[PDB]
Formats: sequence, structure tokens, C-alpha cells
Amino acid sequence: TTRTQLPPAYTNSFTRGVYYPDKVFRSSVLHSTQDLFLPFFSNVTWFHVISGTNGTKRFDNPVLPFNDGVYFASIEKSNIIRGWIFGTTLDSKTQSLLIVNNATNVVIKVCEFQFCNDPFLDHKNNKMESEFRVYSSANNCTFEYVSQPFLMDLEGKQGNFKNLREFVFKNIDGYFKIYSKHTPIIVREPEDLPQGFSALEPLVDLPIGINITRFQTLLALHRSYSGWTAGAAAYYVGYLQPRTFLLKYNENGTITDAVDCALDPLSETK
Amino acid sequence: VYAWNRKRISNCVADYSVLYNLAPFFTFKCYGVSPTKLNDLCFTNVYADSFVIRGDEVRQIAPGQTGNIADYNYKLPDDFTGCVIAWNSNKLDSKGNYNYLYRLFRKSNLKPFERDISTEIYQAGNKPCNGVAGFNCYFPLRSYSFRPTYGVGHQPYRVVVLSFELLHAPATVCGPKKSTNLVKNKCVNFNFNGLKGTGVLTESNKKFLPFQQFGRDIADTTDAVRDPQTLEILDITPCSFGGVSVITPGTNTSNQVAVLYQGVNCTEVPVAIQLTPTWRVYSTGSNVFQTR
Amino acid sequence: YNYLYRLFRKSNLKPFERDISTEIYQAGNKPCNGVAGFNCYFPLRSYSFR
Amino acid sequence: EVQLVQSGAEVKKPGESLKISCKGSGFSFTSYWIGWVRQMPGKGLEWMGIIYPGDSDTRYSPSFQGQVTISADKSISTAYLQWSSLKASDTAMYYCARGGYEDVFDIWGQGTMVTVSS
Amino acid sequence: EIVLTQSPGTLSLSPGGRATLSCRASQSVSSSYLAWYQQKPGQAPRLLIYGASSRATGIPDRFSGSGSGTDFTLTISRLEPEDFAVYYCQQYGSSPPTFGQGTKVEIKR
Ligand SMILES: *[C@@H]1O[C@H](CO)[C@@H](O[C@@H]2O[C@H](CO)[C@@H](O)[C@H](O)[C@H]2NC(C)=O)[C@H](O)[C@H]1NC(C)=O
Ligand SMILES: *[C@@H]1O[C@H](CO)[C@@H](O[C@@H]2O[C@H](CO)[C@@H](O)[C@H](O)[C@H]2NC(C)=O)[C@H](O)[C@H]1NC(C)=O
Ligand SMILES: *[C@@H]1O[C@H](CO)[C@@H](O[C@@H]2O[C@H](CO)[C@@H](O)[C@H](O)[C@H]2NC(C)=O)[C@H](O)[C@H]1NC(C)=O
Ligand SMILES: *[C@@H]1O[C@H](CO)[C@@H](O)[C@H](O)[C@H]1NC(C)=O
Ligand SMILES: *[C@@H]1O[C@H](CO)[C@@H](O)[C@H](O)[C@H]1NC(C)=O
Ligand SMILES: *[C@@H]1O[C@H](CO)[C@@H](O)[C@H](O)[C@H]1NC(C)=O
Ligand SMILES: *[C@@H]1O[C@H](CO)[C@@H](O)[C@H](O)[C@H]1NC(C)=O
Repeated sequence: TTRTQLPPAYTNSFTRGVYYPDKVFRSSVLHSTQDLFLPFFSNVTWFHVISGTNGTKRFDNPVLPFNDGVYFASIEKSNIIRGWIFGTTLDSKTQSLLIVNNATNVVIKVCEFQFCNDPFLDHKNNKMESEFRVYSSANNCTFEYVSQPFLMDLEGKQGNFKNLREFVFKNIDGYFKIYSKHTPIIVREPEDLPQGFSALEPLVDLPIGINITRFQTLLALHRSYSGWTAGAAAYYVGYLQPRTFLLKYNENGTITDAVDCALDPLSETK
Repeated sequence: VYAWNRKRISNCVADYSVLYNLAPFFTFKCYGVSPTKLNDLCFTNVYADSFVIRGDEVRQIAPGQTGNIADYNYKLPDDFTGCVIAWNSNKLDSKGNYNYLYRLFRKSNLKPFERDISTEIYQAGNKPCNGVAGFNCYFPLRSYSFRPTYGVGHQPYRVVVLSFELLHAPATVCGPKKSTNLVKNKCVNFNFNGLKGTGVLTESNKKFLPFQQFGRDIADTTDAVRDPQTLEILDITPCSFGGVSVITPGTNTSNQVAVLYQGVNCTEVPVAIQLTPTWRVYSTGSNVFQTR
Repeated sequence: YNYLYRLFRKSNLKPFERDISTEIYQAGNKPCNGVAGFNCYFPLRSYSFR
Repeated sequence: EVQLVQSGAEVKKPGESLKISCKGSGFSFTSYWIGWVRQMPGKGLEWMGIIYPGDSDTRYSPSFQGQVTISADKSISTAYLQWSSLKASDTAMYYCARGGYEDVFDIWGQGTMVTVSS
Repeated sequence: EIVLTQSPGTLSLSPGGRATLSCRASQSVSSSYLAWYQQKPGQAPRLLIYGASSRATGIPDRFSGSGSGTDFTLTISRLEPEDFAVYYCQQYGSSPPTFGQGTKVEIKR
């Protein structure tokens, strides 16, 4: 199921994509730092996960340049997306990182991956999985990680819940830092991400030091029971440049609020 | 030795004492580095190899030594990392026993860390080898023929070589470190998972998020640390310090002096307390007055 | 082979210190009295100049 | 030469220990893996286990593991199969033969008849 | 584990002939180098042929091991009077070894 790509919808970030820079615990202080950050009220791109055809969604799976860092917002109800692919070349010649949301296993592996033209995982485990289809072949390996995947935030707890997971991927000093935060969506709001301040706790650091320059959204797409069906839901991609942020810590140490230094004149005063 | 098996070592908290434990282990030689530092060394992509050796030519197996097995069967680069570990495998390998064939026939010496996996009848002589084995044409492999009677020579000795790869990526193979006990409520110096500091350690009422590991004060000095072994949050306070000031009526009007310990309880730092150690601060019998 | 260098030592000596100790270095808990075995090895190693 | 002289046959009631003694001669007891084999009257042989005198490394047969006790002494170079106590079903022809993980016959002992009856 | 059926149970044939010692195995183990042991009546068994088909030292050439995997056979080309005895097959290189049930030789009844 291949369909011609369309330009992403562009929306303001508002106050989004802010994460704890370090495991330093600070209470009731205002700390300022310069680091890769999503600019506030920055205008960012998004497609739906969509990945369909014939009215049942449309196909979208671009290998976007990884660049400095990737901000990935996911508002999917089910596990429409499962895992990601991060590669400099995305071929069997050069190693690449594969992340999977299947089962209870991150399957975070840096190995040579001859990749299919369209890597689609099984949305539901076929009554088995399309892992052998997302990559044409697996050749050699460097490191493999097994853990609880990031998206165990379940959907069956309550209605109007379309799992909202925000992720920040940054590769510094041969270390791949994955920050993330999942929030109770509660409401549908079929327009964009909420303009609510929230921080992304640092989930995982990966010691593997291979360069990453491109990134493919690894989606889950099981079967038609019309090819395969997964559904449609908005997913956002953004690149965060270094900038100065003044962050507010509460007595719990949580980042309740922060202000970008540069966006508006009133900020530099603050 | 003809076809050895390779291994990759990574994400390893490796202890080398376990190898020291086994008694048949009699070869701890390391051409590269001293075994004393071996456990403390941090490496990555460590590669090991194992094989079957008669043990009479184990000296030839050492890097820089030449032998027919070193010529064909096995190769060790003269520059070496790791250790060559050999233990007497006469218990198992003996019975004779002819499975583990070793190749004594090949066209040329093998390059460092090269595998000669395919056996082709060796054309040592001028006549072509076409027509299987013949005169001046022999099968490369030879039976190792481990008869239990042959004790002095060609007895079953198991040799395994450790090779260390030198920090191409961040090191992932290291030894266990930072292992001592925990104390509290005393002026001590600590290294909390690399956080080196000195001060009195006590339990804290502060609340850390799970990813939070240390906490700093307003002045950005470490004021709380989460223990690595136990998830308890421990508060750090600096060891008691302050200025000392001396009251004197004047040398010529007597020589008695009064010492003021600025900004500290008399209780925390009494005459018991070193800095100015010859000063006994007289004694508690001498009047001790607490002022703001 | 006359020239020799010390492969093993308890620790580093002091600035301008001379060490001539010749006894089997003990890297193991078990005391290896005059025994050259695992974790029991005399520190000196011949230069073996070639 | 290398011969494994076994103890003589014995007759005894059930419930008592029997350290059947297989003596090995003509070979280094340490250098060779010894072992035991049992035969029911009219049945094929079976493996009971192999003992290494050098380290006393005794690998028992899993089916007979813990059922009986196999041992040996290097100083005299004699196998000492305590057999634990004796069961009425244990009446059998027991050969003590040199064998290892490769399970070679090497030298087979003359065997000892153990009868367990009232 | 591997169960060795020494088919046929008994062989009745004239002296000097050839025979088949079909040691059928539950699983195919040729690397185990299954060993045939010749046991004379009232005698300690003697390993007839080791190394799957390797000739045991001091054994007449009329014996010959053969076969592989799950099916191993021993052919005694010249059945001599002394060859009339019991024959067993036992897994050699495998996990705890198991002997076969046996096989006997006969002429007439
Ligand atoms: C974190 O902020 C919350 C603000 O909701 C406060 O937590 C409350 O602390 C009081 C006093 O111990 C408790 O009685 C409440 O049950 C706490 N509520 C919650 C939701 O935890 C407090 O200011 C900070 N500390 C903690 C531990 O919550
Ligand atoms: C191989 O496995 C054995 C299994 O027991 C290890 O033996 C241990 O260490 C010493 C040396 O053999 C024994 O005396 C101990 O009884 C065993 N247990 C413990 C807890 O030490 C042996 O160390 C292993 N060898 C290697 C090289 O790993
Ligand atoms: C690693 O940490 C665990 C706990 O995080 C230690 O477990 C302690 O001892 C028992 C057995 O696990 C537990 O019931 C206790 O609650 C733990 N004590 C504490 C203070 O957490 C475990 O001992 C640690 N590892 C080692 C080798 O000591
Ligand atoms: C975001 O940028 C796009 C161009 O990439 C532009 O067309 C759009 O108007 C911008 N949106 C806002 C809200 O500024
Ligand atoms: C995780 O690993 C693989 C890859 O997903 C999968 O086949 C396996 O069943 C999983 N194991 C567990 C314990 O979830
Ligand atoms: C990352 O890979 C190599 C290995 O370090 C590096 O030299 C190269 O510049 C990077 N690849 C790119 C930028 O495509
Ligand atoms: C202080 O002492 C000096 C020396 O002992 C003496 O000369 C002087 O008179 C003294 N001063 C007073 C005020 O007594």
C-alpha cells in the first residue's frame, strides 16, 4: 500500500517538548541552561500515522533526516505505531538501530539491516508478526537490549483515551538519550497537541555510538480481515535546536514551568 | 587449532578470579599486560579464541614463536593483548582419541587472526594433486591421537587465548568496583558512584524522582545524594568548620587568652576537637559560654 | 637475558627510590611460598634483548 | 598388565550397605576414567556412572543417580561402590570397567554377583 | 534417551557366513561413534568395534562395522565358532550411554 506523500500540517508547539536535562534534583529554584530544546510556540510539522489507502487512511512513511534531535509526539489510540528505525544509511551495508514495541521486549538492537521499501510491523499479532518484513534481512549485530518497551501506556483504562506519548531522541557522545512522557489524554480534541506544560523524564540511555542521520517511523500494520489496516491518528516530528531556557522547580523537584529566553522581548527580561 | 571458535565479549562486568579458581589452569601468562591490572582494565569488543593443543608446542603458540601449528593450524600476532590461558584437559580429551584433527599442511603461513577452514589435499610436490591424496599430496588434517599412555608429550592440554580490543567505542567490559560498606553521622569522605565528596552523611527527608540521583542546593553544591546500592536518599552536610578568634588583654597585662569559636555550638565542637592540634582549648572545666 | 625489568610490584615507589626486592609477587589470597603458580609469580621478567 | 580385578560374589539380605571393591592394576588410577556397569539376569547391560580417581569426579547415571554410592581410593587404586543399602531388586551382575565420557570399554572387570534375598 | 534395538533378536545361520547386526537407534547419532561390544556367555563383554566403524585393536577383520545415524550394522563376514555369542551396541560419544538389548547366534534347532 503505497501512496504519494503530502506536505505535513504545520502547528505551533506552544509550551511542549521540555525535558529534565539531568538527574540533578533541584527544589524551589529557577535554573537556566543552554541545551537542545524545542523553541516555545515554534511551528512544527505533523502527519497522521495514517499509513493506509482506498479511503482507509493514506500511506505516509518518510525517512526524515534525524538531524540534531527528534521530537516525536504520538496521539494514537491503539499501538498504531510500534518502534522506530534510526540509521545513517538504512541499508545492510551500515549498522542501524531498531526499536520495537511488540510484546514486553524493547528489542533495541544495533545491527546491519537490509530494510524493505515499506517497513510495516503487525498492528495485531497475526492470528504472527511482520518483523521479518520490516527488514529484508538482518546481518551481523553489535548490541541488543531487552526491556519493557516505552509504549506500555495502555488504552483500555478509559474512553476518549488516545495514548499521548512524547519522545525526545538525542545522540550525544555516542550515547542515544531517549526522554519520554505519557499523559492521560482524557479528551479527544481532534486539532493538535494540548498546550499544557509537562516535562519528559529521561527514559533510557543507549551506549552504542553509531552515527544517526535519518529516521523512519516503524509503524504497526497487521492485516486486512485491502492489504493491512491499523487506523489513523496524528503523529508529530520536530527538530530541537540548542537554546537557553529558564526552568522552574517545585519542592518536589518537578519542572512546573519554564520560559524560553529568546522568543519574545518579555522573556529576556525574565 | 585447525578450526578454532571465536567469541565476542561486550557489556560484561568481568571478574578474572573465576579463571584463577580452577586448579588445572596452569598458564596465566599474558604477553600484553600485567594480570594484576587485568581486572581493573576497562575494554570493549573483547574477543577470545579456544582450541586444542598438544601442550608440547604451547610455547610455540605464544606470540612471536614459530612452529608448524603456528605456521598452519593457529596464528597469534606478535603484538598481543589479553592472556594465553592453557589448562591440562587430559581428564576429558584423552580417549585413543582422533576427532580433533589438526592441519600440518598448507600452501603458506596464515595471517594474524585468520581462519583456514577448508581442507584441500596439499600439493607439496610438483605433481598436481588431482586424484585425491597421493605421493607428495597429503590431506592437511592430522589426527591428534590422544592416547592416555602418551603423558609427557602431546597430552591433552586445553589452551584458550584472550584478546582485548582497545577502546574503539566507549568501554563496555570492566571489572567490579566501588564495593565497600556504608556509614552515617560521621565526618567521612565518600565516592558515591563517582561523586567524590567529604562531609557528614545522614538520612534525608527530601523526595527524589526515580531518575533523580543527586541534589544540589541554591549554590549548586551537592546537598543530597541517592545511594547506588540502596534507594535511600542521604543528606550530605559539610564537616563542621569555622573561624577561630583570640581575645587577649595584651602581652604585658598577663598572658592568658580567650578563644572564640565563631558561629558554631559549643556542643558540636567542644575542647574535644586536628587544626591547631597543640591547642587543647584548655578543657571543659574552663568556663564555656555560648553566645550568638 | 641478563637485563631484567620488574613486571609486578605492590605499588609505585617514592620519588628517587631504589627497589631491589626479589620475592615471588603474591596476587592470590593463598600464600604461595616460593611457588610460581596462578596468582603466584616472581615480579622480575628478563628483557630478552634480541 | 592393565587388569581390573573385582571382588568376589556376595549373598546378603536386603537393607545393608555393600561396598563392592573393584581393584584396578597395571595402569595409573588417576590417569584413567573408571566406571561401573550393571546387568540384570537375562537383560542388557546399563551404565551406572564413571568416576575420575584423579579428582574423584564421579558422574552418576541419572536413572541411578543418588540411588547408590560410587567411590574409589587412589592410594590403593580400588573402586569402592558403597551401593548405599541393598534392595531385594538389586541382585545383579556388576562389572567394574574402565570407561569415560567417550565410553570406551578399555578393560572390563570379571564382575561380581550380588544376590539380595532372604 | 537413544534406545538401541538390536534387530534381529537372534540369528540362526551356518558358520562362516555373514550377518547383519542392525542396531536401530531412536535418533541419528553418527558422531557418537556407536560401539559394538562382544560378550561371550559368562564373560565380560569385549568392545567388538569402536569409533562407529573403526576397527577395535586385536579384533579379527571378519568383523566390520558400518551404517550411520539411526541405523548401524555390523557384518561378520566369516562367522567362526567362537563368534557364537551375545552382541550388544551402545551409544559411545553421546550422553549417559545405553546398551542395546542384545543379539545371539545359532545354527540349528
Ligand atoms: C508535591 O506536591 C504535592 C502537591 O499536590 C504535595 O503532596 C502532598 O503532600 C501532603 C503533605 O505530605 C500530603 O498530605 C498529600 O497527600 C500530598 N499529595 C500528593 C498528590 O502527593 C507536596 O507539596 C509535594 N510532595 C509530595 C510528597 O507530594
Ligand atoms: C567451572 O565450574 C566449576 C563448577 O563447580 C567451578 O568450580 C567452582 O570454583 C572452584 C574451582 O573449581 C571450586 O572449588 C568450587 O567448588 C566451585 N564453586 C564456587 C562457587 O567456586 C569452576 O571455578 C569453573 N571454572 C571456570 C574457569 O569458570
Ligand atoms: C541490590 O539491591 C537490592 C535491593 O535494591 C539488595 O537487596 C537487599 O537485600 C534483600 C534481598 O534482595 C532485600 O529484601 C532487601 O530489601 C535489600 N536491601 C535494601 C537496603 O534494599 C541487594 O542485596 C543488592 N545487591 C547486593 C549484591 O547486595
Ligand atoms: C509553519 O511553517 C510553514 C512552512 O513550513 C508555513 O506554511 C506555516 O504558515 C507556518 N505556520 C505558522 C502557524 O506560522
Ligand atoms: C521478546 O523477544 C522476541 C521479539 O519480540 C519475542 O519473540 C519474544 O517472545 C519476546 N519475549 C518475551 C518474554 O516477551
Ligand atoms: C557517522 O559515521 C562515521 C563513523 O564515525 C563518521 O565518520 C561519519 O562522519 C558519520 N556519517 C555521516 C555523517 O553520514
Ligand atoms: C606594657 O609592658 C611593657 C613591657 O613589659 C612595659 O614597659 C609597659 O609599662 C607596660 N604598659 C603599661 C601600661 O603598664
